[PDB]
Amino acid sequence: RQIKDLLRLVNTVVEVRDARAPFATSAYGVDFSRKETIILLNKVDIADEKTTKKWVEFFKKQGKRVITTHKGEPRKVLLKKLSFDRLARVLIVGVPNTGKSTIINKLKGKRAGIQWFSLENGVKILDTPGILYKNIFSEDLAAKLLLVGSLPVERIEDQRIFERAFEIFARSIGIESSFSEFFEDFARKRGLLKKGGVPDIERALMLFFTEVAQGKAGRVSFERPED
Ligand SMILES: Nc1nc2c(ncn2[C@@H]2O[C@H](COP(=O)(O)OP(=O)(O)OP(=O)(O)O)[C@@H](O)[C@H]2O)c(=O)[nH]1
Repeated sequence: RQIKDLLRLVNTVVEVRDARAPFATSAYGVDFSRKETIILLNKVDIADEKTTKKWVEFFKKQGKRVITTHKGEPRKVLLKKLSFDRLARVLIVGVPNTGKSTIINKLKGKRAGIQWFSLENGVKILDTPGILYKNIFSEDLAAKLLLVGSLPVERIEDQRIFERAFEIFARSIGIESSFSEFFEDFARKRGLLKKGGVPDIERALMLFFTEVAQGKAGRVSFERPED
């Protein structure tokens, strides 16, 4: 609804997704089939490269406008990829944490309610992204949204979502150890003890998933189009 308000102001939409989880970070629920929509697969720098290419092929086959990029990509390569039409008025949209502010700041640079900023060719872009929250009752979706850091650990109330997330992590990296062992070792290995000198698993989970989202646990993707 807040987002629906924002959509009446624009004709073009950039959906910023995480390349590691292009389905989980889709903007399902909100309708922008009336807009010109670009699927932007962000953070390819911390994603499994062959999985990224397979997502590109997949979205292409469905006749969708899709690009890939990351923080380090020069502004000029991003604009080149996006190739906005002359009359474009653009909304940057996505679920939390996918890199929407980072992209706006790149698009802005040293450039001057919600206000537009203009590219050198007149194209307008809202300076604030629309944040989409979507409905989560599948365990798998929660787990994937946790892995990309779109969903807070605080907001996870079932331990099986932590185990799902870890199963996805382990499988897609190589690990084969048990959940409980991994996180006991992780909590010691990181100095996370509670009263009595007992490993703080809660904190281990929070820190670990934070480091996974941040790409600090290896170049890893969490879903594949074959899945
Ligand atoms: N490795 C990597 N990290 C990125 C990339 N883009 C953004 N980030 C990081 O991801 C985190 C969140 O990015 P933001 O740009 O703040 O994303 P956002 O969508 O505006 O986040 P929300 O405000 O929660 O909706 C930050 O720590 C960024 O540094 C990327 O392309 N590669």
